[PDB]
Amino acid sequence: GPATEALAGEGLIVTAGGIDTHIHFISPQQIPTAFASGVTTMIGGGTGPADGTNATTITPGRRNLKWMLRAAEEYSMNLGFLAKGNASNDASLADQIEAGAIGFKIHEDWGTTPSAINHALDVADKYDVQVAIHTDTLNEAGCVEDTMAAIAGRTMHTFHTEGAGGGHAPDIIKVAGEHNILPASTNPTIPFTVNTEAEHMDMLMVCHHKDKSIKEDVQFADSRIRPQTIAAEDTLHDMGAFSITSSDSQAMGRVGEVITRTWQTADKNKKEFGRLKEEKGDNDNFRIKRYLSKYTINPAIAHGISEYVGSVEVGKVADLVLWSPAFFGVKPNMIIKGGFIA
Amino acid sequence: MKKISRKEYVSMYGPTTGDKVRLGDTDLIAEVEHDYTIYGEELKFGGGKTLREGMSQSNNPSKEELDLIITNALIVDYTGIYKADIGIKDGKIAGIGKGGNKDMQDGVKNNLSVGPATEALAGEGLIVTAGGIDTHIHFISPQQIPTAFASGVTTMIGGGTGPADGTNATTITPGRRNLKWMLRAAEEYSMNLGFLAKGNASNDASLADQIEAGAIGFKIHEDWGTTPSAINHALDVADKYDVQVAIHTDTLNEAGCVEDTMAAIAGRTMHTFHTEGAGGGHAPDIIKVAGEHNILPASTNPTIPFTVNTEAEHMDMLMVCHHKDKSIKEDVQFADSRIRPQTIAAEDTLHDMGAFSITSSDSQAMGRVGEVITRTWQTADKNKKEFGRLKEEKGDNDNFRIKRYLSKYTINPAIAHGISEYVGSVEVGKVADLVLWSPAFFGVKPNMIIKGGFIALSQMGDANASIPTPQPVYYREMFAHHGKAKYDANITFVSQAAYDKGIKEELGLERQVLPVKNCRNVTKKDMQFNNTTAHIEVNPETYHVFVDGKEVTSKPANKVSLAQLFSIF
Amino acid sequence: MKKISRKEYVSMYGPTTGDKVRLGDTDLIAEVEHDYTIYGEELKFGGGKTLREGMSQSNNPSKEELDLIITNALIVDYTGIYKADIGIKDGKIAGIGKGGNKDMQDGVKNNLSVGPATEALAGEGLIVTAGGIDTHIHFISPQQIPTAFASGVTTMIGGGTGPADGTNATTITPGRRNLKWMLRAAEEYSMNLGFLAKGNASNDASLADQIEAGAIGFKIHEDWGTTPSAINHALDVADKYDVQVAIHTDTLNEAGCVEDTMAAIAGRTMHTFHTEGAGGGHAPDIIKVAGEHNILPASTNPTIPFTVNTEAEHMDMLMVCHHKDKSIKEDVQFADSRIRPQTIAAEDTLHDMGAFSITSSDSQAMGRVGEVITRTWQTADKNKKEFGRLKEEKGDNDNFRIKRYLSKYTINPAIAHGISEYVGSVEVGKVADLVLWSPAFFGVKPNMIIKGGFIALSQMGDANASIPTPQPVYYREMFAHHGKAKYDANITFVSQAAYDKGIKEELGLERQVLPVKNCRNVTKKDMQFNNTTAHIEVNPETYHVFVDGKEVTSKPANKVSLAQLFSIF
Amino acid sequence: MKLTPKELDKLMLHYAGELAKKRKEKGIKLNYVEAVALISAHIMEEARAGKKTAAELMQEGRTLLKPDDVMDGVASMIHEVGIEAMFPDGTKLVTVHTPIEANGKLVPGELFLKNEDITINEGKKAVSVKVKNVGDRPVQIGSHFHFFEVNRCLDFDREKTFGKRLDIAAGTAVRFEPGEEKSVELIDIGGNRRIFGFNALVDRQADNESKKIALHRAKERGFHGAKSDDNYVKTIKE
Amino acid sequence: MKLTPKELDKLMLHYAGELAKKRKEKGIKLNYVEAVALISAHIMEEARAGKKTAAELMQEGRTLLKPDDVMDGVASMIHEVGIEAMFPDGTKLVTVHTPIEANGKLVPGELFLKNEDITINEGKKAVSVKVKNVGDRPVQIGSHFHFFEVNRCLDFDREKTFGKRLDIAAGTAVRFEPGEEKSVELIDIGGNRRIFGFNALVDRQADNESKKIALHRAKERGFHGAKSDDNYVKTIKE
Ligand code: NI
Ligand code: NI
Ligand code: NI
Ligand code: NI
Ligand code: NI
Ligand code: NI
Repeated sequence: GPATEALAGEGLIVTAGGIDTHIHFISPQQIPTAFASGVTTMIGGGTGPADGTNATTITPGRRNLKWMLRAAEEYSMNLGFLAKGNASNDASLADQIEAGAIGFKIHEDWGTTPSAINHALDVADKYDVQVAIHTDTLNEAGCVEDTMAAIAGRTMHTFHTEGAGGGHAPDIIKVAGEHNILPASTNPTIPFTVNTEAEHMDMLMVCHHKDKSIKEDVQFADSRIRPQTIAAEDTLHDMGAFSITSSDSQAMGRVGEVITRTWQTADKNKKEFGRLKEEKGDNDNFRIKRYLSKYTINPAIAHGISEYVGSVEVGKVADLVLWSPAFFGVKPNMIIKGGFIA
Repeated sequence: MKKISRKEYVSMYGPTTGDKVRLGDTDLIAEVEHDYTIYGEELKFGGGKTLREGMSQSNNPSKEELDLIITNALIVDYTGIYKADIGIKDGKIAGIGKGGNKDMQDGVKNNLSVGPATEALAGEGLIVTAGGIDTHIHFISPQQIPTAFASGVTTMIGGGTGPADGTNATTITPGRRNLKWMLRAAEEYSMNLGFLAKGNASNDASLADQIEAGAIGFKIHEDWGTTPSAINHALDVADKYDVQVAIHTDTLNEAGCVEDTMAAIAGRTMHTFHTEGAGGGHAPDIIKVAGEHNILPASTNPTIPFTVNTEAEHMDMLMVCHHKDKSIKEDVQFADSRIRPQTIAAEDTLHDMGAFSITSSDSQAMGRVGEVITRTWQTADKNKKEFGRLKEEKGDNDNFRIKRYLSKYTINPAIAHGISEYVGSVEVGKVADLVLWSPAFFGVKPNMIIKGGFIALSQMGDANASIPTPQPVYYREMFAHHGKAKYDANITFVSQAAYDKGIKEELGLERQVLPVKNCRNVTKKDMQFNNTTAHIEVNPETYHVFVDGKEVTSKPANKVSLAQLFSIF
Repeated sequence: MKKISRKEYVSMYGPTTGDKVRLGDTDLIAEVEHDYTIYGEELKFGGGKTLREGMSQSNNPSKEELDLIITNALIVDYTGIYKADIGIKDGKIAGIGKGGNKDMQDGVKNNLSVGPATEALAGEGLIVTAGGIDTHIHFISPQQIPTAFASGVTTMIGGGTGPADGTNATTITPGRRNLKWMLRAAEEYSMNLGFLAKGNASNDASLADQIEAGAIGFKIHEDWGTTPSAINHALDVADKYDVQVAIHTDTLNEAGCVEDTMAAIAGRTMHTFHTEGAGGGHAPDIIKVAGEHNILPASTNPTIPFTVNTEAEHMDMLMVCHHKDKSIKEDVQFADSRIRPQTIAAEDTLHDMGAFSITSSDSQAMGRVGEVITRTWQTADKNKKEFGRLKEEKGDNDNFRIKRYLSKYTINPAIAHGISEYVGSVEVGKVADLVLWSPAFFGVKPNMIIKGGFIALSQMGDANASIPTPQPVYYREMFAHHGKAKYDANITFVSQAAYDKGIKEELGLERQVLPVKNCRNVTKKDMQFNNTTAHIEVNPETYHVFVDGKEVTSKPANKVSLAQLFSIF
Repeated sequence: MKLTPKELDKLMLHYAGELAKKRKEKGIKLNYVEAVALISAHIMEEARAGKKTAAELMQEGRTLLKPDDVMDGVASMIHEVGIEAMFPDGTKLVTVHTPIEANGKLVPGELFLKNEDITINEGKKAVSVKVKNVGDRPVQIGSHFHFFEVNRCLDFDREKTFGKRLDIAAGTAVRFEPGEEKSVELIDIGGNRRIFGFNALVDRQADNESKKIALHRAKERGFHGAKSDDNYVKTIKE
Repeated sequence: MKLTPKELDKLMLHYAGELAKKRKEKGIKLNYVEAVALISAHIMEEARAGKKTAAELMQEGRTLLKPDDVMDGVASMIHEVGIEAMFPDGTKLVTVHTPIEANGKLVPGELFLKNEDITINEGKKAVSVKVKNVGDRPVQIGSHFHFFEVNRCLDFDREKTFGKRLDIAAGTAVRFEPGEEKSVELIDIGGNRRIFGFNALVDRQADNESKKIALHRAKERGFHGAKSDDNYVKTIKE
């Protein structure tokens, strides 16, 4: 009617906004970056360029939750925050949720122990909120077998399940095959390029304070940056084994290339494994949906916001991004936030 | 209780007692005076470090639990130079000491307890100081703020209404309406603010109304007519409202000489801007005022430090300004009766002597709002290189002298304007305006600026990168700079009167609003490490400066530290 | 800068650094550790003295101006024993240092500024300590309050509903209704109050409701059935509500032995009353508990100190009570299995060792609510006379030991019940509950009791006389004891829960109401100068006490100080 | 040409490098900013060309400037220069460690420590314990971790390490390669000795009694070395 | 490389200068923007080199462009080019006065006044007064300052200048070097002749009676020339 505006879409492809669920709120400049890349929703944790944040995606305590929620008013991007699950104190655990958090995040640097893990999960069950986790690399508390026993079969969002981004050395990647797990891969090791192995060793060394002359230091580096489990990843995605593609911004992740890399990987796997068995007809439709879901409807469900966003469906918030077929997966035409051009 | 070497220890927790740090590329060497930690229990955040569940981080915190801990930071403050953890809660510095988890570590006050609600900030290897406070700002352009900010300054006090001539000439926001505009404009920025009103009026009613309107004080300035009448009237009303008064002396000596101006002040408190003279003021003996008891001497950025180029530079600014000509003698006279190279060089030394107390900028009007801190340290560097260490110095360091200069742009400006209780030094109970300095870049380029207990600005790299370190690495706005967060993190200062009249609700001000207090009972003796009084004369003929009989002067310099080494421009 | 002798100086301002005072008629000698004043500028009030207009008293005070200054007082506190002025503002101790008029005197923080609004209280020659805190009170009769008060105690924590058997036997105010009665009754008195609820219940719901109702904690008592069930349940709910729990051990060992009770406590925090045994508890090795980490050992008034009469006396109380007979053997057995003269004498020494931490009373039920302080010092006197000075003692004084005992009835009971932040020691920021002691009468009869920053009780003479000194001179209620003033000066403590539920408005409580906090993260290691832990055994046969292998015991006494010398009865 | 904000970031960096070089050209001792930008701008182009691999540029960047090209102090300053560029295989993080050398005196913020050794954990008498990693995966324990509850793989006398932690500098750790066997030092935990969390083996006051409970628990949980169940007498709460 | 916002400002200016030059290279009449940027970019580098002093660059900047290099109008436009750069002694303000010359017609916004003289202070008949500065410091009085109350140093017939001001163009002033002696013109103050402020010598209606009070006041305050106290008869308010 006379009240409706017109937007030409012929020749263009429309998809839902992307949803990055492994964000480190290190710097607010990330937002307009992730945005320009087709992402309309960022879920993570932090308080800015503070070491705790650089290491983990956590916004600790209700006060720091306040700061961030009030800060969020300023940006153009749906937001959600995760709280410090690294606590065996039930009271402190629920208060952060009552304070505004959409879930918890257990992280190594804060001590991902079977205690913390167990406690967090219980409170998470009460408040019907999600829990993300970064496995105990050093295996100090136990091995991936133990961490699972800790999870006791409850739901979990596993970040960078592969291992490079962190986690039980060296068999953490196995978790991504269990029923109760929500496997997610971290941006960096995707896709597997001739440079990814060299690159990482550097990040892991520039970080953690590792030396070339110290053997214990070279050991940890090799017990974490397995080129084997890295390459095994690209294929796991193709198999439907992995489900979500994150970024891990400003901390071994590139918040501006989640979408771009999700498609690069899909391209590789086709070039190396060919079309898919499930594929029907002379196209890649099925495989296409496989990857799309990885950064739209799957992250949306994993964090209880699937009803409002996460896919181009009637009744949902209108977070749509128009893609010009040639630039698809890299540079989008325009980002419409909440039904209006942003 | 196995032991470890000092070299090692320091690469994990930073310098400890008795160790020394060189400040930037200067010759100023600081020494850690004390350490509150407990060797073996120090706090560390990381992969397998100490700050984790059940360990350093308590599972049974105290009901005072911190929101943020800056671990192993070296605190440089007029109160001392030492090692200790800084605890932050509710926008305020909640504690300075050990801190960690009492459940697993000895000696940890509950105001320093670390729980699941506290965030971690690594400070080992870094130096923490309070935010700087520039009190001679011309609100000429809002772009100054992010500049002063990037330089370690969290508080700007001054006057104006933007690029208007009145403002370019004076630091004044005239009348309650223009006070309104500015207070409401301030909501937008990341920097505590305070405004000065037009003291150039012999109308008591107009004088108090500007305070009732929100001003933290008055400013008497030449261009508006700094007369003994205006001066006298302003001061009286200033006494009633316990608010501060700044002044720019009558250069042209039209109403009288510096002797008269003083008689006008009648011994009451006063903040003298650019007391030296170049920035303006009684020709040519205004600099003498900075030796009286009731005076709060402050120097203006430009003529500091005294470099081989400062004399030439100024003559230009003074000429490009005022409309002076080379062919007109009266014009060359005024220029020479104001830009005395003698009183300029005498300055650098006066600071070193504790004679001068505050270092301003005088932004966009013979001042560089981005180099107050940098220049305060350059000067300190020179004076050491020319006069050596200090007599008061104790031990093989420059600690004392260090505090001398720090105070010049932190605790001293804070007191001079009644906001010492909330800000102006790294002390428990005060607003948490802290800036982390990386020893090499000290005094020039800081690591990050925390406003009101939360990170507001920090060096940031490629927002797309896998870490915050890769280039480009410039100063990026942090979270306390956006949304409604800015409001919680910033403060606009006002007088008790306005505060009491509800000036906050009055103007829909969403910012934390505090009032200034204790401005009328302070003297030169309230200026930390800069309380030196003295009967100083000034030769009318040679423009030479004499103090307590003798004469003081500094030698210009061909090179200064904290300069070309750190900036591409 | 003329100088004066020490004898003189001390008769004007009181003892200064290095000087020593004898405490009452005891052998305990205290030494002034430091002095914040500035010889020549000390404060004095009087006819032609220093505290007058324009002089010590400012005509330009700071906007923090004090409401009251206690001049030249000797502060005896676990934080130290020193000389200094005490500043009081808004019911709180606002400052501890020089103070006076910055306008005419060097070094005077603005939190100590004296203006026309500040009152003067002379303290030279007197000793100032915090109010005492009795945490084992039986609210048997309201007449106890003015008694405990007259003795230097400003805070009573306990339970009950008046002269009812349940109360006479236990310190418990059961159920929210009876909690209401008592909170509303408390409005009437001059003494901070806190109540404990019936922990003798294995019903979680009933357990928390009493806290939600206003209780600062629970009390498990024998007469109500101190079982491992009740004990376990109570503790859990206590952990949730961050409130404290006191306990009276199962003497009859019916449920189990002290080993079991501990297993019940499961390592959680606990305030053990009369840990010795005479006041009640596991027969006969309950006293061993006072050596564990998670325990907050407290001794009950009666068996302190150990006098040649204490053994005979007790047997009588225990017999007059419980309904015991001399002809019945089971009756003589219980008497001997509870009133062990061995564990009694072992007590006095345990206190001296830092093993025990708190000194209670146990009023109207095997305790004397008016002699807690007096007896705490008597004991200290004995132990010195029998064991001599202390190893930790530094210098030719008893300072350390002094603080050891003081802490026993001030800062230690305060912490044990989460009210350490507001009261419990002479420190800045805390409620001003101070009691002035005249060195001779120290520990027995105090000069005046200031409640909440205002004088509530003091020695007073003939109300008709021309001065306050003439006889009769007994303790008369002062102004902070009457009208609506009492309300501003007193505090009734409650739990966070109740406080948050609006328990104050709930019950029409006109008293300042604060909540207790940090009760679940404290251990024996939080007890000032009484943090000694140890594995102590107790012979089942000889009832002999052994610690860390060796054995401890004290010798009874035929005479004690602070007794017949000061009272007509 | 839909330029991302990231792209603009780099385009600016590049001309900061270009300036940097143009200045060196004219023969002028570069500074901190100039040296870094230069090294950054360089690597950026090389990745564009698609020739040099990530691994190679890490080094080649160390040859862009010689000690006499920069100002004194610059060396001691540029510890390293991280930078991201788009290779034919996508963006990768190149870290050029210590690009130039310290051919001079001046060293900004340099430290003047005082040869002597800090004595850690004063008066906490350590104890040695035989430890072996019977598992097939690595296991590294932190400095303040209740030792008694580490990976159930590390075999040793649990009983002896109750309420203790690795007597080492705060924040560090000890590594145990599968198969490896070593003896570690471990002092007692300070503070209130309130052990909560970890493996949930204690969660209360650490005393001799809690110990009984801890061992019993570890026992049933399979923690190697966790003594044995010589008939446990369960308390009213555990 | 913690780049300040100031640094970015300059880095942008520089490439505005670089463009400016590159264009002149190709031989193209620069314009207002181009000329200025160019001059600015130049001075900037020179300060970087640490050779030329501030004072020298002030001039050298006047030789960066010749009248035939720019477009007509540019000269009459660039009155001057202020710029700040970091010298080895820190940043300093370099003002390059009139960098190029007017080798042409066109002059933007040029003025076409009309030879004739504006007659100031119409009908306010002036009066001359002997004035001498007996003090050892300079003294300059403004055009609208109640003359009667200037520095107590200037000696002259105060009585004669009551309610008057220097009959000169609004905004200007008259200077008096220590020792100097001159005769100044001064008309009467207009408006309501309500004198408030200054030295507080009047603060009321300027009339013959207020005058009495003014002189009496100045007298006691030591203002040279302030007639004398031939026995004053104090009013009910003054
Ligand atoms: Ni991670
Ligand atoms: Ni991450
Ligand atoms: Ni000025
Ligand atoms: Ni100014
Ligand atoms: Ni009892
Ligand atoms: Ni009792």
